[PDB]
Amino acid sequence: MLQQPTGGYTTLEQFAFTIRNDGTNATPTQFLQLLSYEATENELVKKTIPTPETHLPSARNVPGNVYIEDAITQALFGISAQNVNAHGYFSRLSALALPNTSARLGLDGVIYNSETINIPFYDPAAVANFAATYAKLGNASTPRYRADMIDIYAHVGLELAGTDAERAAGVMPVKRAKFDSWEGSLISLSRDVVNWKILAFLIDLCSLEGEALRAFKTRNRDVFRMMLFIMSTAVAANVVNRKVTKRVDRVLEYIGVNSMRTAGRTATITYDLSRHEFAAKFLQLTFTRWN
Amino acid sequence: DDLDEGIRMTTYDQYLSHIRERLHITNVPDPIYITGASTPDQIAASVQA
Repeated sequence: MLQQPTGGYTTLEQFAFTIRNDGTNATPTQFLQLLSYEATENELVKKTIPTPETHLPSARNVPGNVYIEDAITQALFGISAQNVNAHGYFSRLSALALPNTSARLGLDGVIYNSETINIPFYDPAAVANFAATYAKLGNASTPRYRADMIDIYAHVGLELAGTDAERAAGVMPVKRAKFDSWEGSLISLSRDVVNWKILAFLIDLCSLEGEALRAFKTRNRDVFRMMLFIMSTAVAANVVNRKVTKRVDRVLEYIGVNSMRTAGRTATITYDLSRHEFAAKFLQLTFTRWN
Repeated sequence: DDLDEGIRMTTYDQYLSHIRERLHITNVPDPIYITGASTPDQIAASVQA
């Protein structure tokens, strides 16, 4: 029954987000330094983000317990081909949104009906606010509710590849980002970033207050710029790798502009139609909370 | 010593299974949390209820 000192569960060594590359294991901060980019002249301008709709879906009665956490990641950064998922037990979340409920949310990423014996879980009070915002992710494919899978991506590219000199004006030149690679590359970061404990992050966003939110956003603006990069190569138009003499570069076509089908096919992670609606519903919901 | 007295320790899981579902039948407010500060005054007064 862990608690947060307002440092948050992210101020802990229990679960930390680390990519493995370079023959040893490294933190996200060290990785991003390799991403160097130029310009190709198609101005990607920051639009406004429309507020979400308050209505929460109903968690249709369900016996047993689903791994609510699993699906959140298994859709966003899921590597292995994921079939249609617009359907599913994806809104049991809202059953935590009400005041007095007994249903608890454990560590590891499960949603128990009744707290059982020997299972460590997040604090029942700070998991409430996380739900009154993310249980709203249940209606991701209901017509007349789904977000728009175009404009948010403009917001995304201004984040992982936008030098501050640009974001302070709200406009930037479309970039083509290439870092140096190894073998599997793009697919390897996916099989890696999947098992990260995303819930250990999102809970902090909706609780931690201005004192420990300005400090929280400063140490974690990088764990965000990591699960935002992989989520981006699932959109880019090309992945062709340039060649030096012995070196290899993974030029990525157009980060921040959204096409409709993956450049990866075989080389990188791939999305599906049912997932395009999903990524837009996540990316929209999370940005208001972050920004 | 005496192999007795001192303080009585029990694991949280043993508490919830036997004690928590049984004191719950009666209309008594759930056991008070031990204070980070000192409350050697009301420790038994809130335990009295």
